[PDB]
Amino acid sequence: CFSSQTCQDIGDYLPGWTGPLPPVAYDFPPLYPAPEVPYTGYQAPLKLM
Amino acid sequence: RVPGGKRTKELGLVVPIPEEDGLTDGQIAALFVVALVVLIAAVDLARSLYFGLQPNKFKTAKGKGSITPFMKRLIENGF
Amino acid sequence: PSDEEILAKGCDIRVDCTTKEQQFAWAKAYYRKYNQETDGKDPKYSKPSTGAGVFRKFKIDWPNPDPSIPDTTDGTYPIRNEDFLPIWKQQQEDLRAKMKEYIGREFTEIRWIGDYDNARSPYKPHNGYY
Amino acid sequence: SHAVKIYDTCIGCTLCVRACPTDVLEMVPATVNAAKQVASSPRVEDCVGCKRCETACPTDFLSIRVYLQENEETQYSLGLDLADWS
Amino acid sequence: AIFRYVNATLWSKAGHFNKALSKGAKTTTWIWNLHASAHDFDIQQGSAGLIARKVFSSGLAHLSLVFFWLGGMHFHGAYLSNYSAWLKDPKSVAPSSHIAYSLVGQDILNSYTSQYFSGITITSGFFQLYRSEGIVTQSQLKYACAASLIATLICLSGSYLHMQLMSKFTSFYKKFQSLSQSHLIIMFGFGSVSFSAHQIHEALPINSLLDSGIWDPQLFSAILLGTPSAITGKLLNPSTGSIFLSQVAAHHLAVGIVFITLGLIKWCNLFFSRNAILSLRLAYMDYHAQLSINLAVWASLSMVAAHHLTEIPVYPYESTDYPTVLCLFVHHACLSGFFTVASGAHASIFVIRQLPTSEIRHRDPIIGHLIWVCIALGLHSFGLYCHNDTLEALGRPEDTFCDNSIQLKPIFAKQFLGLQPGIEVLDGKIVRMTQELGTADFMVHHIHAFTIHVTLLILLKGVLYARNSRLVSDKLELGFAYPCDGPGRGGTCQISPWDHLFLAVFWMYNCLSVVIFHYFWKMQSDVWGSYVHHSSLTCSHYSQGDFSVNSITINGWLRNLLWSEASQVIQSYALPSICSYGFIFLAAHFVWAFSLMFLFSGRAYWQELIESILWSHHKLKIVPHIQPRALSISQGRAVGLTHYVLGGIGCTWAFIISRMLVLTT
Ligand code: CLA
Ligand code: CLA
Ligand SMILES: CC1=C(C#C/C(C)=C/C=C/C(C)=C/C=C/C=C(C)/C=C/C=C(C)/C=C/[C@@]23O[C@]2(C)C[C@@H](O)CC3(C)C)C(C)(C)C[C@H](O)C1
Ligand SMILES: CC1=C(/C=C/C(C)=C/C=C/C(C)=C/C=C/C=C(C)/C=C/C=C(C)/C=C/C2=C(C)CCCC2(C)C)C(C)(C)CCC1
Ligand SMILES: CC1=C(C/C=C(\C)CCC[C@H](C)CCC[C@H](C)CCCC(C)C)C(=O)c2ccccc2C1=O
Repeated sequence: CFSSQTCQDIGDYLPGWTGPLPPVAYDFPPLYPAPEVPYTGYQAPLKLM
Repeated sequence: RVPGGKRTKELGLVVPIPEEDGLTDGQIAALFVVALVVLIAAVDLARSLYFGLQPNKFKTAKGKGSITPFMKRLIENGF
Repeated sequence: PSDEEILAKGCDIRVDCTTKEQQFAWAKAYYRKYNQETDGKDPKYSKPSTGAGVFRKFKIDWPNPDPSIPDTTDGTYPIRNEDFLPIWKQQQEDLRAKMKEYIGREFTEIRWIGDYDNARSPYKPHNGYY
Repeated sequence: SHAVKIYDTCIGCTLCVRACPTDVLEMVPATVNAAKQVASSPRVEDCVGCKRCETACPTDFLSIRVYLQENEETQYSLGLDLADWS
Repeated sequence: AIFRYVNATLWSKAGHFNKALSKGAKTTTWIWNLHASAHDFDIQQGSAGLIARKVFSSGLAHLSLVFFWLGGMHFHGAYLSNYSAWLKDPKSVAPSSHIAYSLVGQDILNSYTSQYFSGITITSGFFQLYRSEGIVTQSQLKYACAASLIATLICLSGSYLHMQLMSKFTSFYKKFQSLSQSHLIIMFGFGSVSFSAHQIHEALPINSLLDSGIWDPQLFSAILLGTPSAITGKLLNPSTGSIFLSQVAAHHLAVGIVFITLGLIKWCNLFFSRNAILSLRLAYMDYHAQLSINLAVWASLSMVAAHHLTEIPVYPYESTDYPTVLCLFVHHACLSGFFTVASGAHASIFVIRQLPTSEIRHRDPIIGHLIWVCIALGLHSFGLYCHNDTLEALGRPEDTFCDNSIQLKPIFAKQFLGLQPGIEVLDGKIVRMTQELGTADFMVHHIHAFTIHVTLLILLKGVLYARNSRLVSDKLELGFAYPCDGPGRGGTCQISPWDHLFLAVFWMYNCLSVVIFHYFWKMQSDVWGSYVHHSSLTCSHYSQGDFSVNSITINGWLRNLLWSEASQVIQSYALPSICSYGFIFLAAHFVWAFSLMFLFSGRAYWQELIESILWSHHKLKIVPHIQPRALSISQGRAVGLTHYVLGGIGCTWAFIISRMLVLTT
């Protein structure tokens, strides 16, 4: 995958990969529920997305 | 010629070349004969310089040595 | 007159060509006849090989060639990842619109030397927090 | 070989002898000075020419002098190791 | 702990540290020795505990100095810079946090950078660094300056305190396992993780907003938002021409995790081949051994930094800021060379002061084969250039080594990035372009290898033959820094490791000058420049791609690089921007020539001249009781080396910076 072979994509480099995150079929749910209605000074947790 | 000089290109200076060589084979041969004489004499001179003076000559060499009268007069006059 | 007759007559300061103008005219005729502007070296040695977009002509790296180097020998370089530029513009415009809607007012240029109150400060605003 | 000479200004402090790297020098009895001894140079054939004796000499100008002689270089004075002239 | 023993009484003694300076000021050699041995804490009066005290406290004091310098940089950026104009429009405005006075007409130095600002264009990349860090406000820069000054004060206090906190029982500096574990897990692992956190939480939103075009205070005060699935480095920010800062933050998180994992496996003893390194562990527990190893490590890291800061773009707009990238590369390459020769020096010092490793017992084969490889490399590599010169002069280009003629293809120089075909551009400039290697690159790379090997030869010979040799068998008794052993044994000039460094510095400077010229010319000819219009662009490079055609001959280097590209610096007098660079060019030439004085002459001539001069002073009753003396032999060598390197570096500095500034503006 370096000189004789030109690997264009992350999937080419590592089989089964299609993005920055590993190809795990598990959607990691939030460990704790979030407030449906927010409040001033909340700073909701960021999403790796 | 392919001149490379600014002044040469500007003023059109030229290197004229004759139609015939200046000297002939016989002339070059004569000059080489003179040069060969020079070379033989120079080899002899180099040998003489290498070996320097030989003060032993008075022991075996023919003759009894000689000083020119002018050389004697110079010696008498001194330095 | 002409170079042919000028050189046929020739130049001699000692006898007839006592005129510096005639002397240099003959010199110019001889120059034009017997001198060349350039040695005539092959133009190929002057053309670039690397960075001119004509690298593939020389076949320097034929075994396992580098893909990033364009294959075309015309001397032109394509822009890498052309397709993304419209996509990037669309993404940035979408983000601009999203943040505009989220704030609810037009974006205001920040002041390098300006001072802005914190949005959560407990005291009355002195300068708008935005 | 070099020439190591000693002059009567010598006071017999032995510093030259102690600084000798190849033991060229030795103190010998004398009456010229108060110390009653003067450095000598018997083994001048081993002198390499480092002038450490000269460095260690106290006198106003050196009572020991090393004269270098590049024309008479020997293997001992050159410190030859890989090649042998003996 | 007892601070009653720190008094200013010793400040006026001027030589208390060295016992050899007790007979104060009988000559000027005393002054010179005072300065030379000021920081040689090993040979100074005291004990090993005091040596450790001084080493650590001096390290902290230097830390405070660096923090002060960084705080000054931040202050200049905040108050004496056009960072605001640069941030809003980086391309139009050149970075400048440097302003000169109008004393003697010196205001001419300031050049047009923006409508309201005039000054000197900076080339350190500090503006790009601030932009990457997310600093977009004068208040932020001011608080960074305040933090740097507070750190300076803290480090100064720490040095002063540790000069007495550490006693003769102190041993925390000998706990190598603890030191290495702490540095690997906290300083590196936790540091990288924390900086990834900083990037994610501060720089990523600010940088994304800046790329979009948003400059709203509320926004300035969702990771992977814009980054596609494309491999990092294979796709640069189209609006910034640099690797995505989210990719950089992920990199730092991964690096911190890897460092923590390495530290934890070392803690658990998972690494097993301790015996292979146990010999080095026992041998190299020395100040100079550690200093040499660290200097070599940082030299190599500086060289890798020089290469990567340019080849791999990570700072915003630094790719198109051609003076910045060039200056960064050149500066870090020079630091690499200097720290490598330093590593050689302190390896020699460690060998002198401690027992060497067993590879010194077959030193003759090592240095012999290194000598042979140096000779063969130099012969082939430079004689290819000489062959090209001679044949081209004779008029036989078909006989030279070039792409059109006999060609030396670099078969092993193979790609690994696997980039897509084409080049990356950003607002009329080539941010990224593949470098195509040919005969010229082959020849120049082998020249690089030759010079590196000769410098290594000098350093290794100095290290291995430090204790003794066939010539002199008591070099250990002679010490580390002595001029010679005498005129004997043919002459023992410059047999000391100090002199071996004195020559290795010349050779390192030669190597680095060739490296700088190669990088400069190759980048100008084949990478940098503008473009003129699936679309195909014809790329107009600054040097017009003449490296591949002219670099094959030394005459080509002399003409197309030095003479041709010295037009900017040589003709810089009238221009307000670079007149200082032209003057520095001239003055550096002067200093370099002046160094030859000390490099060629000798002590005795100057001592005799000084005595003849002093005759007149004594005649007129001007009797200096600090008797004037000519500089020692080693000092003369050091002065010559310093002036030589400084002059050469100054000439190169002014030449390259003038060229870049004029070309980009
Ligand atoms: C009074 C003279 C003076 C002063 C006080 C400063 C001060 C500063 N300059 Mg410099 N500068 C000067 C003259 C001066 N400059 C001149 C004449 C020029 C040419 C126009 C420049 C061009 C310049 C640029 C382009 C940059 C600076 C920067 C800086 C900062 C760097 C910190 C520093 O110096 O670390 C200490 C560093 C050293 C002691 C370096 C020593 C080794 C150098 C690199 C060798 C190179 C050759 C040398 C200059 C000349 C040798 C020959 C000579 C003896 C005849 C600081 C504010 C940088 C910055 O970020 O500013 C905010 C920056 O980017 N300066
Ligand atoms: C004399 C020592 C020497 C040194 C210091 C270098 C240095 C370099 N070469 Mg190499 N090179 C050498 C000899 C050397 N070369 C020889 C003899 C040849 C054959 C003509 C080459 C052919 C060559 C090419 C084609 C390329 C390099 C390249 C490089 C770079 C390293 C990367 C690489 O691919 O290396 C490869 C290194 C080799 C192929 C040489 C292998 C090591 C030696 C020769 C083994 C000999 C030992 C043998 C078993 C016993 C000999 C006994 C003796 C009595 C005969 C670097 C500039 C590359 C580069 O960056 O170019 C721009 C590149 O493309 N070299
Ligand atoms: C030996 C002997 C005896 C005898 C005898 C006899 C009869 C001997 C006769 C000998 C004879 C008849 C010998 C001629 C030589 C001619 C020469 C060398 C000519 C050279 C001419 C030269 C080198 C000229 C050269 C050139 O200048 C030329 C021409 C042209 C120029 O461009 C330049 C050059 C350099 C090219 C005795 C007396 C009977 C008894 C005794 O007991 C023993
Ligand atoms: C200056 C300069 C530079 C740079 C440098 C740097 C930048 C470095 C880095 C630095 C850094 C950046 C560092 C870092 C650090 C960090 C740290 C050291 C951290 C730590 C952490 C910790 C300590 C933790 C703590 C904690 C908490 C948070 C609480 C609780 C828990 C715990 C305990 C864990 C160089 C080299 C180029 C040289 C030249 C100039
Ligand atoms: C010149 C020279 C001297 C004589 C040089 C001496 C004594 C140096 C003079 C030192 C002065 C007094 C230091 C003060 C600094 C300068 C006078 C500063 C000038 C700055 C200008 C900008 C005005 C040696 O002693 C010597 C020794 C060994 C090898 C080479 C040499 C050598 O080359």
